[PDB]
Amino acid sequence: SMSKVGINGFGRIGRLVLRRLLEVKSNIDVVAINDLTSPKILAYLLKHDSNYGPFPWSVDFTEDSLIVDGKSIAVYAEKEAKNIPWKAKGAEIIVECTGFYTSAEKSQAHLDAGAKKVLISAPAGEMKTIVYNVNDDTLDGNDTIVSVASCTTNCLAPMAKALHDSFGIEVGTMTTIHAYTGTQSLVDGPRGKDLRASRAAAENIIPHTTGAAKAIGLVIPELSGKLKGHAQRVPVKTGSVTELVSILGKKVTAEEVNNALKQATTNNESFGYTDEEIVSSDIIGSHFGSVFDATQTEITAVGDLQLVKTVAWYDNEYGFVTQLIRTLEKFAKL
Amino acid sequence: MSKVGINGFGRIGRLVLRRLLEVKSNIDVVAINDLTSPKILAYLLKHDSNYGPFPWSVDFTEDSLIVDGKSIAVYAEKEAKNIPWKAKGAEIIVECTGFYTSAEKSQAHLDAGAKKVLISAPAGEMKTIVYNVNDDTLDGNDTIVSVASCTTNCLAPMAKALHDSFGIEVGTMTTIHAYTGTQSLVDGPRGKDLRASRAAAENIIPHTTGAAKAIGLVIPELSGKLKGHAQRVPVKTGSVTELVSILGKKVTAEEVNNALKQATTNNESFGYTDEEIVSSDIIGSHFGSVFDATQTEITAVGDLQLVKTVAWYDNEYGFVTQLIRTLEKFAKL
Amino acid sequence: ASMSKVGINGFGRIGRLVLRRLLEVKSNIDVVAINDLTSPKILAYLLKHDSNYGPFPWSVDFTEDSLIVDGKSIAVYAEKEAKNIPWKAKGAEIIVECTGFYTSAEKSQAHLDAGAKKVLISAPAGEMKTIVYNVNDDTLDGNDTIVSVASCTTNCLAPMAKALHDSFGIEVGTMTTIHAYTGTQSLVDGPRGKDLRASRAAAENIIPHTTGAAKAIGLVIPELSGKLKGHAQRVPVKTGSVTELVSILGKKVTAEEVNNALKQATTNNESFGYTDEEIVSSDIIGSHFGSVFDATQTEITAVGDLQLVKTVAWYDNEYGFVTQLIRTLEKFAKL
Amino acid sequence: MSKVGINGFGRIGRLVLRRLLEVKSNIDVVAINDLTSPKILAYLLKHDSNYGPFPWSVDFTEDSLIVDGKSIAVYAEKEAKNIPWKAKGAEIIVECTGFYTSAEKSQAHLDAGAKKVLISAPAGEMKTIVYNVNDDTLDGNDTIVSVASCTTNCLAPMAKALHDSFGIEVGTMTTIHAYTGTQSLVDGPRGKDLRASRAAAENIIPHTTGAAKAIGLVIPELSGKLKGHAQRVPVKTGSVTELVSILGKKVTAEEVNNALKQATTNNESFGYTDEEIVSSDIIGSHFGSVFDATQTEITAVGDLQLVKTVAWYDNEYGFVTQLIRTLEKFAKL
Ligand SMILES: NC(=O)c1ccc[n+]([C@@H]2O[C@H](COP(=O)([O-])OP(=O)(O)OC[C@H]3O[C@@H](n4cnc5c(N)ncnc54)[C@H](O)[C@@H]3O)[C@@H](O)[C@H]2O)c1
Ligand SMILES: NC(=O)c1ccc[n+]([C@@H]2O[C@H](COP(=O)([O-])OP(=O)(O)OC[C@H]3O[C@@H](n4cnc5c(N)ncnc54)[C@H](O)[C@@H]3O)[C@@H](O)[C@H]2O)c1
Ligand SMILES: NC(=O)c1ccc[n+]([C@@H]2O[C@H](COP(=O)([O-])OP(=O)(O)OC[C@H]3O[C@@H](n4cnc5c(N)ncnc54)[C@H](O)[C@@H]3O)[C@@H](O)[C@H]2O)c1
Ligand SMILES: NC(=O)c1ccc[n+]([C@@H]2O[C@H](COP(=O)([O-])OP(=O)(O)OC[C@H]3O[C@@H](n4cnc5c(N)ncnc54)[C@H](O)[C@@H]3O)[C@@H](O)[C@H]2O)c1
Repeated sequence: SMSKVGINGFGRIGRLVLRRLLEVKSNIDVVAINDLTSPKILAYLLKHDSNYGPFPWSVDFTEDSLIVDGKSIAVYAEKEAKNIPWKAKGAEIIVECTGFYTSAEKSQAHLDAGAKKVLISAPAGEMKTIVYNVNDDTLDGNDTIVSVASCTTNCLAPMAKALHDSFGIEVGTMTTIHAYTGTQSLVDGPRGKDLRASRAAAENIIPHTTGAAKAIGLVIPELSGKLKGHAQRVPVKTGSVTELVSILGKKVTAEEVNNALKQATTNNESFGYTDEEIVSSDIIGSHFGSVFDATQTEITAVGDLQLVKTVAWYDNEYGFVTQLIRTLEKFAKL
Repeated sequence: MSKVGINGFGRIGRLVLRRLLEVKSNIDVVAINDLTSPKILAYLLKHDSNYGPFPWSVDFTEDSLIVDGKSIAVYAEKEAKNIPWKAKGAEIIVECTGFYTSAEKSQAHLDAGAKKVLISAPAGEMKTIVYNVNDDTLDGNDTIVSVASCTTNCLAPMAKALHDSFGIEVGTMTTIHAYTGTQSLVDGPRGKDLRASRAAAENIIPHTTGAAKAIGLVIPELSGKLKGHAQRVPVKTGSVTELVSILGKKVTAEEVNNALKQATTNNESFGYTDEEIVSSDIIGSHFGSVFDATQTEITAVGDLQLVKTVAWYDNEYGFVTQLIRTLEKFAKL
Repeated sequence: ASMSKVGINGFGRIGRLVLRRLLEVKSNIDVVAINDLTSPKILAYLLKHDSNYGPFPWSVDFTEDSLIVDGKSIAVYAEKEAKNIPWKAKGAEIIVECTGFYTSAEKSQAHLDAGAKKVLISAPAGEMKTIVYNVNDDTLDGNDTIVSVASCTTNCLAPMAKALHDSFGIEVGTMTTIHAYTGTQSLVDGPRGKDLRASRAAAENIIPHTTGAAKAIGLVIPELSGKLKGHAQRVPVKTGSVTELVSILGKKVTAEEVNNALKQATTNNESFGYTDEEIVSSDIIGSHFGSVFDATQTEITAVGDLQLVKTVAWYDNEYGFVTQLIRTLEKFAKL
Repeated sequence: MSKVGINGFGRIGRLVLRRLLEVKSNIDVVAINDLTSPKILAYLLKHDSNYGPFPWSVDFTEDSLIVDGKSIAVYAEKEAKNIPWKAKGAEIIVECTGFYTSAEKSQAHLDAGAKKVLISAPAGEMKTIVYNVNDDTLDGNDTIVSVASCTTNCLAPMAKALHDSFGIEVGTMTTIHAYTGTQSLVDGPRGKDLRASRAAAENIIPHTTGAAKAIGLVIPELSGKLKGHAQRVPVKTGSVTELVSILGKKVTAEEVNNALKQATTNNESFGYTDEEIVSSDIIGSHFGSVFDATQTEITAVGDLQLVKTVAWYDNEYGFVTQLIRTLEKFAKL
């Protein structure tokens, strides 16, 4: 049940994709990587990680490859995906991690370069969009290009699904307090057209737009147009948290909300539970897409009116990557 | 009244003096009580990690600070009752230690010779003032009053404007808030509070606040209608409060923003921006709260509507401007 | 039939990491008691959740008077004064003194009054027997009762200094360590005893800081006694630090010759590592060495006969130092 | 020459304009070249994460900024040779991009119709000026010159003082330096430089710098006598330079301190402190360097002696004060 994989964009997500596949001893063989740099620099960045520490396997490079745990992985440096020589090592499924091919029409260039399927590590417009253990049963053997949405969608979606299923969500808004990422800036300076993105990320609370709630109907069709939200980007290197304020279809207590969620996390490798008073560094390295936090649940009620606040943590790097890999393994088998 | 003692010469305490002198007030700080030496209080007054060098000359002797040429006595009584407020003639005590946060406790200050107490924190069930929301509840008989928390001074003007314009029926707040001294630098015990034990500059840390819970003291019609909490994050000062409300009227973002723009007009306490600011831009603000029209969001499904409004606050210096606005008035009664 | 029962006094950053490392290495040493100033509940929470190293790798539960760690019960006491700790209840023999409040022989001998047999102090503690493992642990003997492992900084500096002095001679030197902030500092600007600089917000400043690592190096390397001075610059990283030594040596060297001597001193040495990779401080986090010499930073400045040599070593001032503490403890326990 | 253009409207570029306005310079900034829209440049000028709100008005058009009411043309030419400096008559270009740090490269601004270039960084073997150390060497016929680095502006006045008083025979420097835009926010490729590829706000990152090696361009008698390097650390601005020297005379610390105190007297570029300051206290400094008497250390064994001296610098605003001093003189020759 092998399938050969190529990684396009060996960055925070792309490097963690290899990390995780070796960690779970996946049957997937990673045979090629495409980025914009030398094998040398990619070896350095794979070996040493500011968030997750030394790579658990050996790493070397040659003039045109990485040698990871004694296995050779070709390195290419093609700016445009249609020029990547994917057939040279039979890379059949591309894990598209650059941020620059987030649509069907743009990821087509990997199929034109000779791959069979593309799994995109970000929202990619109206395409099949999977949160593993929420809607992965919609994957079938005709799918060629799919998205796993954002970290934030993988955090939000299981909480939202559980609340919808148990109580119905009539309307809600989300705020995620999110670690800073590579889309931001180190010192104040231009960052494309987003003004807030131009600002020094480790020195500010920065409001930030995200489509996690807005496009939740790709993942949970029943909640199409029922959710909005945004992010506040904050100075932590990884580890994030998602609050959702909802009007539910039934009146509830906090205990009742927590039981329902506990039930949804039972035998669920994607969605965990805590009643410990954890903080974001405690989620770093999580193997869940989302961890519901029963300690932060809140019911505000006056007469026939009730607001329900529910909160879940996520490691927007490694946690999300575990979800991406669950999805890759199923997408490779169909 | 024109003479002030400060108890607790901390982040708040020191900025009080700074603000008074900034506005050339005719209130004079004549005495300070804390736990340390005038050497160390001078060092900290002069050198501030958040606001840079003090704008006036500072010096010290063994029992005093010398600030812009004027002498301020320094005491170090553990217990407020021992403070000789009488010596230098201190009429009003700005209480900033965090340790006398009630009517009974701040009484010690009157016992030690001062007429009135303004507490820099929530302080139970007393007159609790957000200037430019409910400062006209203050009368000449009042002796001991609160200015609530930073978060209170952020939330109350926003809630006031929305409630007057539209009605708030119910809401929940989250403030994404700068770490403060009640937290820990490294992981280790901080009384009984598990989350306050964790390294503050390396974590997003959920935290209890009763700014929403106790909003009734400031806006009596909203009693029991709001709840909320904080997420404490690694910025040294500058914070932001989000309120999700159910309003008594359907609204657009543009309507919400114009009602707020209007409430902020010629309003010393409560400002407005439609610029794409971030937390560092609020550092040194002269408002208690700055409504950010860029973050307004209306989520509507039929007859159901969630309204998210967002306002920034310098939880240090912004809040202090309010404390000093209230102090200026309280000293005239 | 060697000493096998430990008590930890001060279950803090160092104290909790002592237990962690003992379990990691499958030590035959059993931690039977902990003394701190708090409830089992809070110590359990802190042990389970660590901002720097992540989730405890073993099970953690607690009762009203104990912790249960990997299924093994550990008594918890809360005695502010060491002389009242009831060490004899579970038979604690060696105390790992990690509070910071008992940094002398006079102070720490209170644990002996309290029923323990020996004390190992996780910090410099005046002129008592002071051990950097794999530098001068051969000086430790059966009669040693109270001993120090000096600081994180001493455990970083000493093996570099030892190699250099052995190979070339150190005539004189000055150290600066760029060091993670620690609990002795302040979160926000406010009083912190009488040290002015320690009053300043640690995660928002570069803060000069006095350390005796160099001053007191003679305790560990007798021939360098009074030959070194130094200080620290505390900076906003949570853990991971680096020590620079600038020396006048007794011989003209090249950078290559200094690197090869250092390489050789780090061979078959579990305490002292070597690197020639372009690493940064987060890469030293969780290191099992007390010191890692970095050949990339070596620098020889020479004008005629005047020569200055700068050598640089990383250290994880929490975990890496803890590994050294544990190496010394294991030895201590069997003398 | 009164008319200036800025290439690279970055941290240095923007603070150049801010400082010129602050000292009410007679220099007229007429044009700015960068890579982006006047809208984005306006936003960045208005709101500064390190120094707060811009003290003057800022607006924009599709091709200009309006700053304090004055129009500044905005161009977006990634090759300096195509920047149309002749349009508004920009004569002196303040070259702040990092991409033209050599005579051969900056020559392009002259080809593009300017008369002089002042580079905000080391630029090899050309006239390199640390103001109040070697500005006397600036010559009427110089058309391309350097102000070296931040670090060079810190080190040079301290080295000069020590060398003139005691003779510096050999020495080595380490600067513990705030992170800059040459580093990375998250771990990722940053050219060929491996350490620049690492998350700057989460690491101590050793970094090469020529400030010591190139010192001869500023203090010729010290050519080849110094070496050094930096450690980049998680502060947003404000840095400190340590120098360890063998001097030509035995000294005490008071002696070194006194000598340095004397060098700083009446010196707009080179300050002195004997207060226990930390890095945030240097932010917004108007000196190129502030010598710190509190950190001086003399280590002596027999006849050998090592002297450690230490100076703070605001690598952004402090350095820029030097750039401006140099610019004002350069404009008048
Ligand atoms: N928190 C997170 O970081 C996170 C979470 C979920 C999803 N994502 C998404 O995953 C994707 C990558 O995020 P990241 O944080 O890893 O970003 P990143 O900047 O760390 O990595 C991107 C990598 O792609 C390379 N690259 C850029 N353009 C390229 C091109 N044309 N061809 C080949 N390589 C190219 C870069 O050199 C870099 O190595 C983005 O879509 C992002 O939205 C990120
Ligand atoms: N920092 C904020 O964001 C903020 C905002 C609004 C309100 N407040 C409130 O203002 C008060 C002070 O907060 P802070 O951040 O200034 O705290 P802080 O810890 O900075 O300062 C407290 C000062 O009081 C001193 N102190 C402690 N116990 C004392 C006693 N018994 N007698 C005299 N001095 C004593 C300390 O030495 C210190 O200088 C608190 O009640 C807090 O809730 C803080
Ligand atoms: N980088 C480091 O953190 C480092 C490295 C080397 C050595 N050290 C040394 O190790 C010791 C501990 O450092 P730490 O960083 O773990 O400090 P910490 O403040 O994290 O831990 C101190 C612990 O001891 C407790 N404590 C304080 N006084 C007490 C008493 N009288 N009785 C019982 N418990 C008490 C505290 O509650 C806390 O749990 C200090 O001597 C320090 O110098 C620290
Ligand atoms: N601490 C410091 O930041 C510091 C101190 C002293 C000297 N310097 C030096 O000054 C120079 C600028 O540093 P900075 O920190 O301002 O950098 P920065 O990256 O903040 O600014 C660079 C600016 O130049 C622009 N730019 C890039 N390439 C360009 C091009 N080809 N044409 C036009 N504009 C371009 C960018 O968009 C940006 O606005 C560098 O040479 C640096 O070494 C920096």
